[PDB]
Amino acid sequence: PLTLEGIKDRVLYVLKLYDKIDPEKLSVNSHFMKDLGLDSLDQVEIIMAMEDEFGFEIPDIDAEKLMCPQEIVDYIADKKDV
Amino acid sequence: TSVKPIFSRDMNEAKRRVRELYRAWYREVPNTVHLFQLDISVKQGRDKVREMFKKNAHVTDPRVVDLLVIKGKMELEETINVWKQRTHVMRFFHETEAPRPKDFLSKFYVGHDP
Amino acid sequence: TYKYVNLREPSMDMKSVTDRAAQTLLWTELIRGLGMTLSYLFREPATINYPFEKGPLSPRFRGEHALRRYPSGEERCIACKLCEAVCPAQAITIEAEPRADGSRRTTRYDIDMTKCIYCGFCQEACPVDAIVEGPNFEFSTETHEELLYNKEKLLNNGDKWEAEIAANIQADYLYR
Amino acid sequence: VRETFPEATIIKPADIFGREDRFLNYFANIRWFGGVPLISLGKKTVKQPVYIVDVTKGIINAIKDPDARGKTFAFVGPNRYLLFDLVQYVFAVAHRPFLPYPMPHFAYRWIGRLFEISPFEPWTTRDKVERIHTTDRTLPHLPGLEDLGVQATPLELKAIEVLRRHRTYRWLSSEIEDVQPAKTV
Amino acid sequence: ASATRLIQGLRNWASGRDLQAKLQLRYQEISKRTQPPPKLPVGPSHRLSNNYYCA
Amino acid sequence: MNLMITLLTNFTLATLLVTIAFWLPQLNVYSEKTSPYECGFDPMGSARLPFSMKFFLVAITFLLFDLEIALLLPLPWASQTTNLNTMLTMALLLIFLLAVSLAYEWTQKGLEWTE
Amino acid sequence: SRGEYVVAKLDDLINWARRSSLWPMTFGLACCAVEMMHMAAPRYDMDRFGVVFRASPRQSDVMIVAGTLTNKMAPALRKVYDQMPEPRYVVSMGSCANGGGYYHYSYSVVRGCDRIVPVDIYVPGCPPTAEALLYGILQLQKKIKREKRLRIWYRR
Amino acid sequence: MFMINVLTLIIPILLAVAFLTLVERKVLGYMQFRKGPNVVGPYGLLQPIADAIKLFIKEPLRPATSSISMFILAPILALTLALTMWIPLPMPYPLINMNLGVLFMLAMSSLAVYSILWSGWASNSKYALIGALRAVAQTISYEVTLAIILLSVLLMNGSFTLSTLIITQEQVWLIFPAWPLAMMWFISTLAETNRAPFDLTEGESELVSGFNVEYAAGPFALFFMAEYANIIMMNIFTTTLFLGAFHNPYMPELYTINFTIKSLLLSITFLWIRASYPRFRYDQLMHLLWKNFLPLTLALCMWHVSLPILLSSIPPQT
Amino acid sequence: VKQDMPPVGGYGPIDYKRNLPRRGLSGYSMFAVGIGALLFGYW
Ligand SMILES: CCCCCCCCCCCCCCCCCC(=O)OC[C@H](COP(=O)([O-])OCC[N+](C)(C)C)OC(=O)CCCCCCCCCCCCCCCCC
Ligand SMILES: CCCCCCCCCCCCCCCCCC(=O)OC[C@H](COP(=O)(O)OCCN)OC(=O)CCCCCCCCCCCCCCCCC
Ligand SMILES: CCCCCCCCCCCCCCCCCC(=O)OC[C@H](COP(=O)(O)OCCN)OC(=O)CCCCCCCCCCCCCCCCC
Ligand SMILES: CCCCCCCCCCCCCCCCCC(=O)OC[C@H](COP(=O)(O)OCCN)OC(=O)CCCCCCCCCCCCCCCCC
Ligand SMILES: CCCCCCCCCCC1=C(C)C(=O)C(OC)=C(OC)C1=O
Ligand SMILES: CCCCCCCCCCC1=C(C)C(=O)C(OC)=C(OC)C1=O
Ligand code: SF4
Ligand code: SF4
Ligand code: SF4
Repeated sequence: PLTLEGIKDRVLYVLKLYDKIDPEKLSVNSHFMKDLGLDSLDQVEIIMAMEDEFGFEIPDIDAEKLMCPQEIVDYIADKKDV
Repeated sequence: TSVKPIFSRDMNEAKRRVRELYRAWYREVPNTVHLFQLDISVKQGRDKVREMFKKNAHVTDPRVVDLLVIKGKMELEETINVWKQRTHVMRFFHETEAPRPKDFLSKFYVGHDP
Repeated sequence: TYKYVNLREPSMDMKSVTDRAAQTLLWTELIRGLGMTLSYLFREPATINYPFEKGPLSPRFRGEHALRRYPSGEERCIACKLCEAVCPAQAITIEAEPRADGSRRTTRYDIDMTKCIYCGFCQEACPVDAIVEGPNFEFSTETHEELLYNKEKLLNNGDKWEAEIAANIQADYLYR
Repeated sequence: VRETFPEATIIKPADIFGREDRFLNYFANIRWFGGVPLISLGKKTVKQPVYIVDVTKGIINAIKDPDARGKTFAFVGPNRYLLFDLVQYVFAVAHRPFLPYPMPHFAYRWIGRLFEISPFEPWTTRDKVERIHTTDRTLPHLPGLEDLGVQATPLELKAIEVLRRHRTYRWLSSEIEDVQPAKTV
Repeated sequence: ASATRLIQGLRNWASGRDLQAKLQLRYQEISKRTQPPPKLPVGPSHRLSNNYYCA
Repeated sequence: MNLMITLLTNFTLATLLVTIAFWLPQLNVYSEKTSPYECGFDPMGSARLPFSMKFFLVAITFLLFDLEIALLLPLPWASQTTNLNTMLTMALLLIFLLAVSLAYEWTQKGLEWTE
Repeated sequence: SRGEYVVAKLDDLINWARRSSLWPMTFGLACCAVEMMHMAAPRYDMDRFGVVFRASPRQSDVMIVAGTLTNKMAPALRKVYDQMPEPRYVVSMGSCANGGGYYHYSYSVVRGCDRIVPVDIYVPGCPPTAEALLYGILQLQKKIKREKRLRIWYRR
Repeated sequence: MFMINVLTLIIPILLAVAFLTLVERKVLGYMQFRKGPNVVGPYGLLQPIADAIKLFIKEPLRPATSSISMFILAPILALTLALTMWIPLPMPYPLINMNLGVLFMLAMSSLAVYSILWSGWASNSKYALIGALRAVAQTISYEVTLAIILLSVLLMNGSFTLSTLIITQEQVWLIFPAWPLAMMWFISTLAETNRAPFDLTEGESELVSGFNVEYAAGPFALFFMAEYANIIMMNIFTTTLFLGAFHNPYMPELYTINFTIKSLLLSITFLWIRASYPRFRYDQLMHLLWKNFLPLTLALCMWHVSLPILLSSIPPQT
Repeated sequence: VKQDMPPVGGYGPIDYKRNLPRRGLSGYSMFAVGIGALLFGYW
């Protein structure tokens, strides 16, 4: 929560704890629907894993447009100081 | 073709409501396993919730998925409040039923149903 | 054409105030209730000594079903299925065919006593007084399938209880 | 039975567990007596316990199979466990204090004759001592549950269902996943 | 109705009402269990003339 | 000495009526017969949750009025003294102070229950 | 043998004490419970037989399923029956508790309480009279009278 | 030969409890226009033996959520304190002649509440919790007059000795100078002993069984026989307080027969009140013993302190 | 004809009102009895 690097490493840590994503393909600019091949509900439980990690209620309109871990770490950086 | 909505103007608000309902079920399942003292894992109940959501995944009518969100919130209120019992929650897990014959050959062997 | 229950104002002279204060401090209506209960203590109770004494019944009473016969040995049921057409619970199942002398009789006459609602539409729909709902009510079983009567059980109920069913129909049949 | 009915299906269960068993309930109920005594710390015997609905589906699929006539089936669970960590997993699901201790073979049969002098159903016997401390033999030549189409259920799915009864209220509502599984061999 | 007049008087005093005049246990004052056979009347359409059903 | 024997006897054949109550019949224990009773359906939450006392001010003032019968209780003995008008004045002072306390607890609606 | 005589007389003692101290539970469902109250009424009077209600299942001996068992209450019926200590018995009163009854083909009715609990005495009627219910209770007492618990323990 | 005296005390006052169950059911039946038990024995005289054998051959059912130690200790302490409140009662001679037997009765009344109370807590159930805290609400209501009434009646006795209370009432009954105290003590003992109209702990209609709703047979027997031992002891105690009989030092059986039939009449009076009244709401219980009985009890305490001084009739303490 | 019918003069008059017969003493009599019992006990 202090620097952006810890946030990005923690995002990738939660996404490799997530089991339906194969971590070998998991890059920071990897997409979930067309690259990793996920359902929408997979991305929804990814966002709820992010709320289990970071601890702030993410609305629906700005979590729909979180289609890569880079967008996730950029949105957490927008909602924080860094 | 000019019909009156229930909650959703189109499929975007409808998918928003389906998404919020799946969020609420995903948050609810560990409490449902705990205080009903169900003998299933939390992943197993979450996969049952994913199966019950993917069962209705072919609907393209906003009014029908509005009613599905409505009935899902009703079942969620029956699950948060202890109004269901262990039987009503485990009825989504068809466990006493036999695996029905799937191919043509075993359905031919057991009976007359197509 | 209407009356006001509980619209009494109490009297406020010193006599009635002292009377209610004695009722409050000395518990008069409580002693009234104790007196009425003590009055029932010294009565004869209404307890009939079952199974030696029986509750009173009428000749209209609707109990166990029975298939009746004519006074020659011939059974009365001529397979016309009005009793299962009017049965409000579909307890009666009838299957029939002409028997060996060409007579219209039943091969199956089943009454499910655990669907039966004991309303007696079958005994009032029967044109020949074959099915009746007789006087027996003490026929509790220890297993469920003993309360699924076939034709043989119903004819044995008729042969068992005929000396009473004939008399009850003789007592009531002018009202029917 | 094989010589007087040659077409009989003779079934070998290993050690059946369920709600009404005398296997996991037995392992539970030595928190009453003491500190669950075991021959040679219960680490020289191996068990592979089978679930009861697996055995029941095996019996019914042996009824429906004409190829099960004259066979000899061996119904075992999927995982083999030593007796030590089997009992440790039993006492870990029930959240009881597990403090085992070695009792020798000549003295743990005197405890066996101490409880079979009752005229009722005995709490234990020397035969049960011999059979808790008999290893489940491996017979690969006999067909099993996989040859009747019965998928064998492991202990880590049904042990909570068996052993929720032996818990006290302070840990009565803990879940199936809130325990480390036993070590297989 | 078989009670002694001591118990009868105590019971009347305790209830405050006259109880032998209005007994709740029934005796020979009730109707007979065997009755004469009735002759029930018929309705207004049990006629042989001017009885067209459409009218 | 006799009191200890009598209490030991009462406790003994009150606990020998329990040890022949648990060990004599036949048990069929399963984890639904020992479930909590909530009139047939499963209980919502625990019965160890806070059960809010409505009568709490009366519950506190019972602790201040129960001391009075540790104070008013020597009055059968205090009547046996040789300074008796002083004793009578102090006794009526104690019951009067209890009564003034009860009057004050009435008039501020302290004997009523909350909600 | 002497021991067979002793266990026979002790069977007679425990069967006497269980059939002459039946405590049913305050549990009705439908119209049959009105008639079951009439079996408690001063004419038929269950209490002369030792038959008296206890509201808790822990302190009840028989469950008279008096009325219609629907689907919404069948788990409540099963948990109430489970919370009765052994020996516990079930008397099924009326047609809906026996076999579904007048609501047999309904979407919402359990077709007989014997799909849910083991049933000892089936009392037939819609409703059975309070005298017929008391007949079923006395037949249950006769069923308890011929139990052979300690004899079968002595022989096994 | 004192242990034989303890046994001949406490075994007949278990048989009296047993046949009080039959007397309760039959007097309750004839007051309800029905009969009580008459089938099991000759006119029901063997019904309590069937009930006593039945409850100890039925499965005991210790619950899953129950804190088991207090769950077992509650009926043990119930029947222990029910038996041991009979020992200072003069019959005309008490088992243990205490100089302060009244305070023993009062303190062992105060300890008997914890049987109900720990039974309601230990059996981890919601109705049992309601039945336990309704016992709290009932005990804080009756204890705030149970000691002042019993104080004001002994200001004519001189001590807390129950055996002296026979000598106190040798001329007149002590209900004649103290009938407001008597009619208030009687209701305070109804509310003490959890009998109707003050049931309120084993509430059949509000609760299911209240505190003993989880107690199956065997442990349930030791609350029920405890409650009936409490009511027989409490009517014997009320009889000793207000209806003390003639005592001949050479013929004790005359006094024994006399207080026996008086306490039996008060037991029938308890059964006859339980057969006739609706049940209080358990706050109206508290607004009775605090707002109605307690002011008048303080007034009668002033009067019964001042009146032996007023007439030079202070009783001796010896 | 024969039919279940009321008699020719009809049935008798039927009571249907409240009869709570107002028994007991008055207030002053019961307080006089109570105070007299108090005075006898005190003497
Ligand atoms: C022990 C031997 C037997 C003793 C007698 C008892 C047996 C009869 C029992 C009958 C059944 C009772 C069952 C429980 C009933 C519970 C209800 C109940 O009783 O409520 C109490 C009721 C309550 O009344 P309430 O509830 O209607 O009060 C309404 C209160 N407000 C207005 C605030 C809402 O009465 C009392 O509290 C009175 C207590 C006893 C009074 C005794 C007074 C004696 C006279 C003193 C002197 C008077 C003159 C003044 C001085 C003159 C000087 C010269
Ligand atoms: C000096 C003598 C000794 C006095 C001290 C010893 C007292 C012994 C008794 C102990 C009493 C303790 C509790 C007393 C509480 C009194 C206050 C009270 O309750 O006031 C409220 C009451 C009206 O009640 P309310 O407010 O409507 O309550 C609603 C819920 N019921 O208000 C009322 O009902 C009005 C109360 C005042 C008027 C009473 C008049 C009685 C007169 C009797 C004759 C004279 C006696 C001598 C004393 C002087 C009295 C003025
Ligand atoms: C302080 C006083 C306290 C008093 C406590 C007791 C009060 C009640 C006293 C007893 C009252 C009568 C009891 C009657 C019992 C049954 C009698 C009877 O008829 O039993 C018959 C039964 C079956 O026999 P069967 O062969 O069927 O008979 C066919 C007949 N041609 O055969 C049997 O039942 C077998 C025989 C059993 C006998 C049991 C008798 C009762 C025992 C009660 C215990 C207490 C006894 C007293 C102890 C203290 C005094 C000494
Ligand atoms: C964990 C939960 C609890 C589980 C275990 C429960 C055990 C039973 C609990 C209930 C009994 C508690 C007893 C408490 C002490 C009572 C003392 C007593 O009875 O005193 C009254 C009486 C006064 O008479 P007095 O004026 O002394 O006359 C003789 C002089 N002429 O005194 C006499 O007559 C004197 C006779 C000798 C007295 C000896 C001293 C008292 C012995 C106390 C034993 C232990 C008490 C334990 C209390 C546990 C409370 C829960
Ligand atoms: C104590 C007197 C006998 C009571 C017996 C009650 C047994 C259970 C019957 C169920 C029932 C209850 C409780 C009941 O209160 C009631 O209301 C009148 C009913 O009818 C709708 C019932 O069916
Ligand atoms: C040796 C001691 C024997 C004690 C027997 C206890 C069991 C008897 C309970 C009978 C009973 C009584 C007296 C009773 O008071 C009652 O209330 C009406 C009942 O029904 C709810 C009863 O079942
Ligand atoms: S009595 Fe009614 S329900 Fe029964 S068989 Fe006859 S018609 Fe059918
Ligand atoms: S109505 Fe009568 S004759 Fe006709 S089928 Fe039924 S029983 Fe037979
Ligand atoms: S069997 Fe019939 S009368 Fe009886 S409760 Fe059911 S519906 Fe009512």
